[PDB]
Amino acid sequence: QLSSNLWAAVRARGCQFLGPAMQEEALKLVLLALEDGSALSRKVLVLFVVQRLEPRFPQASKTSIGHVVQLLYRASCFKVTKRDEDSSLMQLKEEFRTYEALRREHDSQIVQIAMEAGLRIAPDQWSSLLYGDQSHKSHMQSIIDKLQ
RNA sequence: CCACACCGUUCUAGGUGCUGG
Repeated sequence: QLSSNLWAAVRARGCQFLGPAMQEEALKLVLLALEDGSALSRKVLVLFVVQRLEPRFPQASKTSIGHVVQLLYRASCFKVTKRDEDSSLMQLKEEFRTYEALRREHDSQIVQIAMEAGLRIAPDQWSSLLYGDQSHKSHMQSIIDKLQ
């Protein structure tokens, strides 16, 4: 029940959480594409991630991965180079080119959406929802403290 | 509402499907 309201608010903003293991791998594949400073269109980044993710996770799609990318878009993780007529190119901002930096920004964004939706979720519940364990308790509390 | 897909959102944001369930 505590999942349902959170994931509905996440999806209402064009975002998605695919699950602890799947979201982690998805974000690490974004790093594989963008850690070296490559400027990829949204289409190409999504095509890059989906290909590498669907062997481990068959349900991965252009649509569901696009929703993960949007979460990082909303969290301001990209340098966006707009172009006339054509589609924009996206690079990872230099400060989010490691997993823990990107993941902090990603997690913070989900917590912001939860706060904007009027939901109250404790750090232990957050650790379960985002990591499938209770070993990220202080990590989530730290994120909540900075948002408040 | 869900899925799929397209266009847009870094001036921050969602839209469109005369796609499917």
